[PDB]
Amino acid sequence: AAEPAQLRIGYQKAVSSLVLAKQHRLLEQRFPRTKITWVEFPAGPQLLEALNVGSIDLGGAGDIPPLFAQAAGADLLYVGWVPPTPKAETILVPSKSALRTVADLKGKRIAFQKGSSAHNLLLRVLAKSGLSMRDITPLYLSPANARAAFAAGQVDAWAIWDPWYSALTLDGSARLLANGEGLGLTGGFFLSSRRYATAWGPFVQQVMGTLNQADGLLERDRAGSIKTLAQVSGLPPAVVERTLAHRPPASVQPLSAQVIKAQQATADLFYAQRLLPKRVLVAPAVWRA
Repeated sequence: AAEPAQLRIGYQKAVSSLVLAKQHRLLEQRFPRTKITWVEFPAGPQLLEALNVGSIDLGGAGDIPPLFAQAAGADLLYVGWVPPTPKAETILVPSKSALRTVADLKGKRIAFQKGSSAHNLLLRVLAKSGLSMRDITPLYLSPANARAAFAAGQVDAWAIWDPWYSALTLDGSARLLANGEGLGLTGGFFLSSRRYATAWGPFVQQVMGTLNQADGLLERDRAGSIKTLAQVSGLPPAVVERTLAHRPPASVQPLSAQVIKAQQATADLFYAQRLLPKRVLVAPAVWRA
């Protein structure tokens, strides 16, 4: 049959591969009869609130945003899985700070996006030192607002991802306190409207196919990728370079059994810790073409 009239797809500037897909017009080249409209979000929870009201029909986010969206009653599907990039998920402290270990975060004001992958990174890191979310004071801030609070001396630590990690550690603004290595982080997801994925399954599968290829650009086209990403983000090439050093390959592919289980275990944890109101059931939201 047909392909859809339009694909309004959400993305985050942080995700170097989607930025490349956007600038290289990969989707437009693949689907000439479909109007492709990319819509940028500050982070994943923002992007999910838009999916829930229909502002987009497909978008990429961390493992946590969809859990918070499901908990609030969103009827989304998981349609693709993005392997994790644990070096790129970090707790930062101002470089001038006396904080040097995770234990030193007890009683401190920590900025992060609520319901983002950094919320789960913080939870899991703190728990290794016997701290919980109730032992720290959260400042729920978007990445730009958190960067400004950090610049202004208002936060003790900031849980955040690349490229803010690479940018601030390279310019001397911050020290790494902890990253996501060793936590068995899940990674992230492509989320869709249940109506759109039901109507246009093959098309969504083919979309994921093309985005799976875009990720390869960061390896197959290293130098070209750096200058383009530098150009687009306006970040220094050295910073962009550092962000690529932190990422193993991470192409979107189908959800595996172990990934679904990992995702339900995170839902169970967030509920157990009173960070979500409902227990969330992940499996009935999983889709495969």
